[PDB]
Amino acid sequence: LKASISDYTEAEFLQLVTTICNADTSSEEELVKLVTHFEEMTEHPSGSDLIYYPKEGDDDSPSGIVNTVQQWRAANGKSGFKQ
Amino acid sequence: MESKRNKPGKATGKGKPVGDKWLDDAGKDSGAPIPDRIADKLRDKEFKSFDDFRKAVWEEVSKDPELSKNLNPSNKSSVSKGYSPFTPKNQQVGGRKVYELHHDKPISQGGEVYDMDNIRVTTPKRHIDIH
Ligand code: NI
Repeated sequence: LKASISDYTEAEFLQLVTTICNADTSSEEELVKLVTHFEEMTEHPSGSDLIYYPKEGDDDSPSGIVNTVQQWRAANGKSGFKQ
Repeated sequence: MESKRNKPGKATGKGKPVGDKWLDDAGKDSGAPIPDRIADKLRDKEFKSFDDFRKAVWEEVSKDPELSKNLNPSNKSSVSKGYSPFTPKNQQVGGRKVYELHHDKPISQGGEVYDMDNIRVTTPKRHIDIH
């Protein structure tokens, strides 16, 4: 499921990001915990700003978010999605 | 008694005009006021606990164009459930990543729980620095 981003396929990570974006949770706590997990998986310096306070012109749509993460990891010497 | 916050009460108070930078002020000074527009909607309603009041405030901001315009879509989805919206990373502290409702005169010192003139919106970084 979730130890590091390399345990995620790109589809499954898109699932996680879609859930966060829609706040499709049962409590604020569960949402907070998912967003925390996301940050931990991506390791991106912006943390939860990738989802909530995107840069000017950045696609903050779910697919948009996964691309941004995907391109940053690649460009930063980190492992990518499973497979 | 256990907590004064869990005792039912009616929201009172006027709040204050706010503009496009409202949540930006939550990160400064004593925080941002509850907007006069939210107060007009919640004033006189009875809440069973302060948590309840807090969920009402965030559902109201979700339906308010001025207040909601710019909250990005993912924050709009959160406040539409009545959750507190996320702050920018730099104002988050630890597991505290959303906007917090602070009582300007502490409840433990006699400040009113649901008096919206005693209530401020703050980021976790400012709530702890305002302490
Ligand atoms: Ni406080």
